[PDB]
Amino acid sequence: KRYRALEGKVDRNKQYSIDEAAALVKELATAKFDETVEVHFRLGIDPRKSDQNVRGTVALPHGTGRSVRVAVITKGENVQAAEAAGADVVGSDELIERIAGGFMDFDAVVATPDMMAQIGQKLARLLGPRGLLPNPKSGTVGADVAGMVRGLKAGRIEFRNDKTGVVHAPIGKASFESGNLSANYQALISALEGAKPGTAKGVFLRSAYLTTTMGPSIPLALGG
RNA sequence: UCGGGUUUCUCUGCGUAGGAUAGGUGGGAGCCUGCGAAACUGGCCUUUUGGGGUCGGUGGAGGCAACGGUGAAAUACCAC
Repeated sequence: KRYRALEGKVDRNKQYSIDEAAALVKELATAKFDETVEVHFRLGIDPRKSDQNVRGTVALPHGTGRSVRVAVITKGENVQAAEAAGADVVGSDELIERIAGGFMDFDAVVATPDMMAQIGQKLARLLGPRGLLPNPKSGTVGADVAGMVRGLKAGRIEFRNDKTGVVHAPIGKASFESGNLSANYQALISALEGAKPGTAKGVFLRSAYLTTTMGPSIPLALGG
């Protein structure tokens, strides 16, 4: 079991907001190693339509407890600008062979301006149906693979949505403070309640709950 | 007896590849001795291709997820 001294401090009948929960959230965690805590939401608009699936990014403020993933595919004076910085598996068009021979655990498979045709003529029968490619309106097109890859650097990207009514983007790590468990939670209601395409319902924010490596749940209030 | 809601206790969920229904994000590798995992024979909830729970004879007690296998995402340990 080992449920006590962590569920006892918890009542699913009260509320712990933005400046009271983030200081009683690293608590609700006393398990083994490091212990991050989730932050739940509910896009329960009309979840069985293809015009209520969130297909947009999030950009965490500070630095998480990770690094950066951007599988660049460049050539020339674009090789010493993505290898001498902090990207991932950077080189030339050899990356086609590194993203077609069985290794697609990468993220933004970047490219060069004149060399989108390399990701478009060979890996359009492969990478085509991934939607993980550099578009001229998405995030990383042109010669902005240094400062808008700093949107894949200065922000753990990711983008997903489901079919029941549960949506919960995480904060990052509890390796911070209580003004940084709610300053990374100031990038969750600052990057997930911009999801109203064309049809909606009444009242989006219904409540809020929690999650760790041993729970439980003190309902996060919503307001000022 | 019919109406529905709430709340607790309970489970289905193979259009695709995956040995074997993966149901989601984080702590994604450890503790678990404090709340429904193997598949022989006249089974129901899913409907006589295989798959959790089986009434009874039959009676090796420690383990797995995984690297691999593999999809925009994987099959277990705590949970919304």
